[PDB]
Amino acid sequence: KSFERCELARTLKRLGMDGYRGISLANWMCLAKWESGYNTRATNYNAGDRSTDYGIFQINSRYWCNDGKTPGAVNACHLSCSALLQDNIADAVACAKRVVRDPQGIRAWVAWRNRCQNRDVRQYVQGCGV
Repeated sequence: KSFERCELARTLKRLGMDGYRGISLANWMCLAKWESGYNTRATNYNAGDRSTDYGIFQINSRYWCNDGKTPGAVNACHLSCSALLQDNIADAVACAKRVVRDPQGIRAWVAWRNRCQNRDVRQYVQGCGV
């Protein structure tokens, strides 16, 4: 499914993402926007390291979820990558929370560094009632 902007914003807020490890909801919105355009089925195969990015946050199979086909990979979120392709994003959120509990925090995603870091991200949550 493709979320509407404010629909996703409230969905993320209800899931406890607002200020999680110091990350504002607007930053999470900007991340989802640039990673998948708010789409839960988005996938990207990386031919170089044989990994795949899954779902709304485009989480990578090399370290975060298990898809059984990524060489020498681990599963830090302890989830089948299938859980990251559900319309209900609860599992994807729990995994994103896991990702930011690591040292880099929200910087784990290069897209956030490119499109959100040091940028005005207010626009992602304006008028959503969050």
